[PDB]
Amino acid sequence: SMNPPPPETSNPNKPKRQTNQLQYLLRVVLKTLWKHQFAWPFQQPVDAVKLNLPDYYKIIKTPMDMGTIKKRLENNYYWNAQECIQDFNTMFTNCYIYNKPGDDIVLMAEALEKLFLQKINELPTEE
Ligand SMILES: Cc1sc2c(c1C)C(c1ccc(Cl)cc1)=N[C@@H](CC(=O)NCc1ccccn1)c1nnc(C)n1-2
Repeated sequence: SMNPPPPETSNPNKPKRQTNQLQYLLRVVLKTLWKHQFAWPFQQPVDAVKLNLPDYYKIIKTPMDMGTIKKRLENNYYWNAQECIQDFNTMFTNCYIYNKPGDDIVLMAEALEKLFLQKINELPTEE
Protein backbone atom coordinates (compact mmCIF):
# COMPACT_ATOMS: atom_id res chain seq x y z
CA SER A 1 0.00 0.00 0.00
CA MET A 2 1.31 3.49 -0.80
CA ASN A 3 0.13 7.04 -0.32
CA PRO A 4 0.42 9.58 -3.15
CA PRO A 5 2.66 12.60 -2.74
CA PRO A 6 0.79 15.32 -0.90
CA PRO A 7 -0.62 18.35 -2.69
CA GLU A 8 2.05 20.93 -3.37
CA THR A 9 2.47 23.80 -0.98
CA SER A 10 5.17 25.69 -2.86
CA ASN A 11 5.72 26.19 -6.57
CA PRO A 12 7.65 29.16 -8.01
CA ASN A 13 5.70 28.77 -11.26
CA LYS A 14 2.38 29.51 -9.61
CA PRO A 15 1.24 33.12 -9.38
CA LYS A 16 0.49 34.37 -5.92
CA ARG A 17 0.00 37.46 -3.85
CA GLN A 18 -1.24 38.59 -0.49
CA THR A 19 -4.74 40.03 -0.15
CA ASN A 20 -6.63 41.13 2.95
CA GLN A 21 -9.10 38.36 2.16
CA LEU A 22 -6.35 35.74 2.23
CA GLN A 23 -5.15 37.20 5.52
CA TYR A 24 -8.67 36.70 6.92
CA LEU A 25 -8.71 33.14 5.58
CA LEU A 26 -5.62 32.43 7.67
CA ARG A 27 -6.21 34.46 10.80
CA VAL A 28 -9.96 33.84 11.12
CA VAL A 29 -11.09 30.90 9.03
CA LEU A 30 -8.20 28.45 9.20
CA LYS A 31 -7.39 29.28 12.81
CA THR A 32 -11.02 28.73 13.88
CA LEU A 33 -11.32 25.37 12.19
CA TRP A 34 -7.83 24.24 13.22
CA LYS A 35 -8.50 24.52 16.95
CA HIS A 36 -11.90 22.82 16.82
CA GLN A 37 -12.18 19.51 18.74
CA PHE A 38 -13.02 17.76 15.44
CA ALA A 39 -10.16 19.22 13.39
CA TRP A 40 -7.57 16.49 13.94
CA PRO A 41 -8.55 14.11 11.06
CA PHE A 42 -8.25 17.04 8.68
CA GLN A 43 -4.94 18.48 9.89
CA GLN A 44 -2.85 16.37 7.50
CA PRO A 45 -3.32 14.26 4.38
CA VAL A 46 -5.26 11.03 4.77
CA ASP A 47 -2.73 8.26 5.44
CA ALA A 48 -4.52 5.55 3.54
CA VAL A 49 -1.77 3.04 4.37
CA LYS A 50 -1.97 3.36 8.16
CA LEU A 51 -5.76 3.75 8.12
CA ASN A 52 -6.09 0.67 5.86
CA LEU A 53 -8.13 2.47 3.23
CA PRO A 54 -6.62 1.10 -0.01
CA ASP A 55 -9.50 2.44 -2.09
CA TYR A 56 -9.25 6.00 -0.70
CA TYR A 57 -7.04 7.42 -3.44
CA LYS A 58 -8.99 5.48 -6.06
CA ILE A 59 -12.19 7.38 -5.12
CA ILE A 60 -10.60 10.66 -4.02
CA LYS A 61 -8.57 11.96 -6.94
CA THR A 62 -8.24 15.57 -5.70
CA PRO A 63 -7.16 15.17 -2.08
CA MET A 64 -7.06 18.16 0.22
CA ASP A 65 -6.59 18.74 3.91
CA MET A 66 -6.14 21.66 6.28
CA GLY A 67 -2.45 20.94 6.84
CA THR A 68 -1.95 21.65 3.15
CA ILE A 69 -4.20 24.68 3.27
CA LYS A 70 -2.39 26.05 6.32
CA LYS A 71 0.98 25.72 4.58
CA ARG A 72 -0.40 27.28 1.40
CA LEU A 73 -1.67 30.25 3.41
CA GLU A 74 1.54 30.60 5.42
CA ASN A 75 3.56 30.36 2.20
CA ASN A 76 1.31 32.87 0.40
CA TYR A 77 0.67 30.25 -2.31
CA TYR A 78 -2.69 31.59 -3.42
CA TRP A 79 -3.60 34.33 -5.86
CA ASN A 80 -7.09 34.92 -4.47
CA ALA A 81 -9.58 33.91 -1.81
CA GLN A 82 -11.55 31.77 -4.23
CA GLU A 83 -8.61 29.39 -4.70
CA CYS A 84 -8.39 28.84 -0.95
CA ILE A 85 -12.16 28.56 -0.46
CA GLN A 86 -12.13 25.93 -3.19
CA ASP A 87 -9.52 23.93 -1.28
CA PHE A 88 -11.73 23.92 1.83
CA ASN A 89 -14.73 22.86 -0.23
CA THR A 90 -12.71 20.07 -1.84
CA MET A 91 -11.68 18.80 1.57
CA PHE A 92 -15.27 18.67 2.85
CA THR A 93 -16.66 17.19 -0.37
CA ASN A 94 -14.01 14.47 -0.39
CA CYS A 95 -15.06 13.42 3.09
CA TYR A 96 -18.71 13.21 2.03
CA ILE A 97 -17.84 11.36 -1.18
CA TYR A 98 -15.75 8.70 0.56
CA ASN A 99 -17.83 8.17 3.71
CA LYS A 100 -21.44 7.41 4.61
CA PRO A 101 -24.07 9.80 6.01
CA GLY A 102 -24.07 9.77 9.78
CA ASP A 103 -20.56 8.41 10.04
CA ASP A 104 -18.50 10.07 12.78
CA ILE A 105 -16.08 11.58 10.31
CA VAL A 106 -18.99 13.09 8.35
CA LEU A 107 -20.44 14.59 11.54
CA MET A 108 -16.99 16.05 12.21
CA ALA A 109 -16.73 17.51 8.75
CA GLU A 110 -20.23 18.97 9.08
CA ALA A 111 -19.30 20.72 12.33
CA LEU A 112 -16.22 22.22 10.75
CA GLU A 113 -18.10 23.16 7.59
CA LYS A 114 -20.74 25.01 9.62
CA LEU A 115 -18.01 27.13 11.19
CA PHE A 116 -16.36 27.62 7.82
CA LEU A 117 -19.61 28.93 6.36
CA GLN A 118 -20.16 31.25 9.33
CA LYS A 119 -16.69 32.72 8.93
CA ILE A 120 -16.62 33.07 5.14
CA ASN A 121 -19.98 34.85 5.33
CA GLU A 122 -17.96 37.80 6.68
CA LEU A 123 -15.05 37.70 4.27
CA PRO A 124 -13.96 41.36 4.02
CA THR A 125 -14.21 43.44 0.88
CA GLU A 126 -10.90 43.40 -0.98
CA GLU A 127 -8.73 46.43 -0.15
C1 LIG B 1 -6.60 10.41 10.80
C2 LIG B 1 -7.94 10.10 10.18
S1 LIG B 1 -8.31 10.91 8.57
C3 LIG B 1 -9.94 10.13 8.58
C4 LIG B 1 -10.02 9.40 9.65
C5 LIG B 1 -9.01 9.37 10.47
C6 LIG B 1 -8.92 8.56 11.78
C7 LIG B 1 -11.27 8.60 9.92
C8 LIG B 1 -12.07 8.81 11.19
C9 LIG B 1 -12.97 7.94 11.61
C10 LIG B 1 -13.72 8.21 12.90
C11 LIG B 1 -13.45 9.31 13.58
CL1 LIG B 1 -14.19 9.68 15.13
C12 LIG B 1 -12.42 10.29 13.13
C13 LIG B 1 -11.77 10.04 12.01
N1 LIG B 1 -12.20 8.26 8.88
C14 LIG B 1 -11.61 8.00 7.56
C15 LIG B 1 -12.48 7.07 6.76
C16 LIG B 1 -12.34 5.66 7.34
O1 LIG B 1 -11.43 5.33 8.06
N2 LIG B 1 -13.36 4.72 6.92
C17 LIG B 1 -13.38 3.30 7.34
C18 LIG B 1 -13.94 3.16 8.76
C19 LIG B 1 -14.03 1.96 9.33
C20 LIG B 1 -14.56 1.85 10.72
C21 LIG B 1 -14.93 2.91 11.36
C22 LIG B 1 -14.82 4.29 10.69
N3 LIG B 1 -14.36 4.39 9.49
C23 LIG B 1 -11.53 9.34 6.90
N4 LIG B 1 -12.17 9.81 5.86
N5 LIG B 1 -11.82 11.18 5.67
C24 LIG B 1 -10.96 11.44 6.66
C25 LIG B 1 -10.28 12.81 6.84
N6 LIG B 1 -10.75 10.34 7.44
